[PDB]
Amino acid sequence: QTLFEQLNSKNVNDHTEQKNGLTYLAWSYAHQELKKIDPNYTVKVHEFPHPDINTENYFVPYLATPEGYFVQVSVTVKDSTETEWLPVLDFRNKSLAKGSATTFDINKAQKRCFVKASALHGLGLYIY
Amino acid sequence: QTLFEQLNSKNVNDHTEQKNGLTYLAWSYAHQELKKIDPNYTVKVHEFPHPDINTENYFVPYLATPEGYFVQVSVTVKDSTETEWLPVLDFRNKSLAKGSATTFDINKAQKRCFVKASALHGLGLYIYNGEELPSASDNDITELEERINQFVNLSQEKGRDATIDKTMRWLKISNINKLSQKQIAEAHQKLDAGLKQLDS
Amino acid sequence: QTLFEQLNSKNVNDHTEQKNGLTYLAWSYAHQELKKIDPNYTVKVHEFPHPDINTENYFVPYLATPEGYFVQVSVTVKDSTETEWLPVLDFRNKSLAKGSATTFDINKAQKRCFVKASALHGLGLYIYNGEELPSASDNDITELEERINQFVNLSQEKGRDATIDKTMRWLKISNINKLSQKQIAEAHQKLDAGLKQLDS
Amino acid sequence: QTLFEQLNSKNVNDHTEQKNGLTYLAWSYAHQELKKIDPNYTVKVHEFPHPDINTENYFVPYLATPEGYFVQVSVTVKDSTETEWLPVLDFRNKSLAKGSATTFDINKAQKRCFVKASALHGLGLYIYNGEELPSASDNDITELEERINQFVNLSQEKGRDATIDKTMRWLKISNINKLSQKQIAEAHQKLDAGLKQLDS
Repeated sequence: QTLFEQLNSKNVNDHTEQKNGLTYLAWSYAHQELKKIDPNYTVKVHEFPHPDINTENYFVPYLATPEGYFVQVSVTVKDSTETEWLPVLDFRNKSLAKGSATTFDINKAQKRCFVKASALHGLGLYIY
Repeated sequence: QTLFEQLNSKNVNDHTEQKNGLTYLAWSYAHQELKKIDPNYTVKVHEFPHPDINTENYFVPYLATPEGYFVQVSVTVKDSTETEWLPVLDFRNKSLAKGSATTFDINKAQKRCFVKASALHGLGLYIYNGEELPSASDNDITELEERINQFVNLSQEKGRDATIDKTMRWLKISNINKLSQKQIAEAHQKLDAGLKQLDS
Repeated sequence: QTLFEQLNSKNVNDHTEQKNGLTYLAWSYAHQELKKIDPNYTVKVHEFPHPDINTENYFVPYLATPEGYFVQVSVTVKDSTETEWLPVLDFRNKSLAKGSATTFDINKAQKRCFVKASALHGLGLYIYNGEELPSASDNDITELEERINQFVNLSQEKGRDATIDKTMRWLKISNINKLSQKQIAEAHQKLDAGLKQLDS
Repeated sequence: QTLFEQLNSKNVNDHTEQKNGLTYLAWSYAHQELKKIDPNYTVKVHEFPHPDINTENYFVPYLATPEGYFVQVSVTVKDSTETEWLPVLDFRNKSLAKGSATTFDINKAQKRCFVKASALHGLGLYIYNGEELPSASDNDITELEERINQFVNLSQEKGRDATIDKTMRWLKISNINKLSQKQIAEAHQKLDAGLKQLDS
C-alpha cells in the first residue's frame, strides 16, 4: 500500500492520556512505531537566535517573542520529511507571555510538537 | 532482527529508582548495555555560548535563558545517532529561573538527558511510559479554578455581585497556581460549603 | 573478549574510600590499571577562558559560570576515547556559587572526573553504579523535613497551628540543610516519638 | 617487561618526608631515577598569560584566577609524555585566594607537580595513596577532632559534660587545624590516656 494509509490505519487510543479533556498519545509509543517502520529516522528540533540575549553564536532551541513562545520540530520518517509549529501553553492550556515561561514548559511543548509532527504521517492523525 | 527491537525487548525495571513517584534507570546500567552492543560509541554534550558572559571563545555546556535552562546530549550508538533536550529542574521537579541554578543541578540534568538518549534507543523506551504528559495533579489545582468560577457564576446567577479575585480572597490564596494539596482540599471545603446552600 | 567486558569484570572494592556515605576509587589505582592495559594512553583536561578575566590567550582549566563551575576530562584508552563533565562541589557535596570556589576544590574535582571518565570504560562502572541517582544522604535531610512537616500537620490537625520555623527552632538548627548525622538522630527521636502519640 | 611495571615495582619509601601527615618523595630522587631510565628526558612548566597584567607577550609560569592558582607540569619520559594540574596551597595544605600567594608558594607547587607527573609513570603511582582526595590528607588531624569529641562524648554520656574548647585547652592548641604531626601524636597520648582508659 503506502506509508500514510498503513500508519493511518492503527489504533493509538489505548496509549492516550485525558488531560484537560483533550486526548494525547505519549511520545514513547510514537518513537517505537516509527523506529519499527524505519530503523533510521531523524528528529530535529530547530534552534533560533534568542532575541533579548543577541549574543553571537547563541542559539536557544525555541522562539522567544513579546507576543509569546514558539517551537518547531522536523521529523524525517523514511524519505518523507515534515515540520510542525506548537505554541507554548500553561498546564491549563493558556498562553505564556514573554518572561513567564519555564524551561519545563518548553520541553513539554517540544515533546508535544514531536507527536504532532508524527501525526502528519498517518500515525494517530485522528487524535490530532 | 534489528537494534530497536533487540534493545526494546529488555527489562530495566530492576535497575530503577522511585524518586518523586517517577521511575529512572541509572546511567551506569545504560553505559554498560550500549558498550556491550557497540564497543565504540560516542556521547557528546553540546556546548552553547553563555549569554550574560558573552566572552569570545567562552562556551558553557548548557543553555542559559531568562526563561530558564536547557541541556542537550547526542548519543551515537553504532551507525545510529540521535539527540535529546532536558529542562533543568529542582529536586521537587520544579523549574529553575535564570540565576537560581547550581552546577550540581546542571550535571544531574546532563546525566538524566543521557539515559533519555538511551531511551530514544530501544533500551528504556517504556520506562517513562508517557508519565511526562499527565499534569501531575495540578489539573486538580485547575479544578479549584473551575469550582471558584462555578461559585462566582452561580453567585452572579443569583443576581449577586462576585469577582474571582474576591472569591480567591475567601481562600486567601496569594497565588492560585502554587497552593499545597491539603490547602486545595481545604479550599474545596470552603467552596462546597458556600456552593451547596444555593442548591438547597 | 573485549575491553569493556575485561575491564568491567574487576573488583575495585578494596581500593575505595567511604566519605559522606559515597564510594570512590583512588586515581592512583585507575592510572596503573589503564597503564597496564595500554602502556601509552592520554589524559587531557580541557581548558576554557575565564569569563570575568576575558584576557586574550588566557585559558583556565575549568568552566566559570554565575550558575557555578564545571570541569571536563577526556581519557583515551587504546583506540577508544571519551569525556566526562562534573560540577565542582564542597566537602559536603554541595554546589559552589561563582566566587566561592578555591583552586583546591577544582583540582579535587578534576581528579574525580578522571576516575569517572575511566568508569566509562569497563573499570569501575559498577563501583559507581549510578551512585549519583541515590539520595546520597539528601533523604537524611528530607526525612527530617518530612517528620517536622508531619508534626506541623498533626498539630494543625489537632486544631492548634504550628509553623515550620518554630519546629526548626526547637531543634535549634541554624540550617536544616547542614546538620550532623548524630544531630539528625537527636532531632528525629523527639519528633517521631511525639508523632505516633499525638496522632493516637 | 614494560616501563610502568619496572618503574612501579620500586621502593621510594626511604626517600620520603612526613609533613602534615602526608608522604612526599623528594624531586632530587625522581630526577635521578628517570635520568637513569632515560638519559635525555624533558620537563616543561607551562606558561599562561597572567589575567590582571594583560601585557602583550607577558606569560607567567602559573595560572592566576579569582578562585585561586593552578600550575601545570609536562614530563616526557622516553617516548611517553603526560601532564599534571595542581592547586597552589599553604604550608597547612589550605587554598590561597587571588592576591594571597607568594612566588615561594608557586615554586614549591611546581616542584610537587613534577613528582606527581613522575607518579603518572610507573614509579610510586599508588605510593601517594591519593592524598589529594581526603581534604589534603588532614584526616589524621581530623582524627584528633574525633578523639577530642569522644573525650567530650564520654562527658555528655556521664553526669557532667565538658566544652570542646576546654578539651582543646588540655592540648593547649591555638589552631587545631595547624599542629605539627609529632604534636598530634603527643595530643593523642594525652586524650587516649584519659579517654581510652575510661572506655577500657
